[PDB]
Amino acid sequence: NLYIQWLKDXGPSSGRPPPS
Repeated sequence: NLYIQWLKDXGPSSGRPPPS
């Protein structure tokens, strides 16, 4: 689950382009 900590940070908005 490397996307969980990516969804709580604001996804691609305040995070990073949809990674793997």
